Amino acid sequence: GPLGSDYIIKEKTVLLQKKDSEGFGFVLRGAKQTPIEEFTPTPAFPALQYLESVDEGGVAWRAGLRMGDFLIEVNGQNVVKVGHRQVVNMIRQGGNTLMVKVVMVTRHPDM
Amino acid sequence: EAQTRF
Repeated sequence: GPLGSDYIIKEKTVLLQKKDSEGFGFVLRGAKQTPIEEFTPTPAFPALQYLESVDEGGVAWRAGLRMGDFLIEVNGQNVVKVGHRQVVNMIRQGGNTLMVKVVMVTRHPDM
Repeated sequence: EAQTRF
């Protein structure tokens, strides 16, 4: 809008249940965070980790996750401000089960 | 940034 950016914000929480001999079918990308300054989420940059890619037809894809989704929670733990290695460890904790909350942000262009 | 496939 004339006074600032407008965004569509869509939250998605999914329960992923994979087989032993497959992956969940996504690549997580994000920061490893600085103790010096707290991360402040914004609509454009809502979390430190996001889905760099999602395998079409894979487990995550079939549940509704998409490339570009930002990761908010893993198995009931908030990860908005959490570094990459800890989030990886949290995801691996559940084995073949992973429940995540992500958010998809789309900036509605004015022109 | 790091990345990890799942």
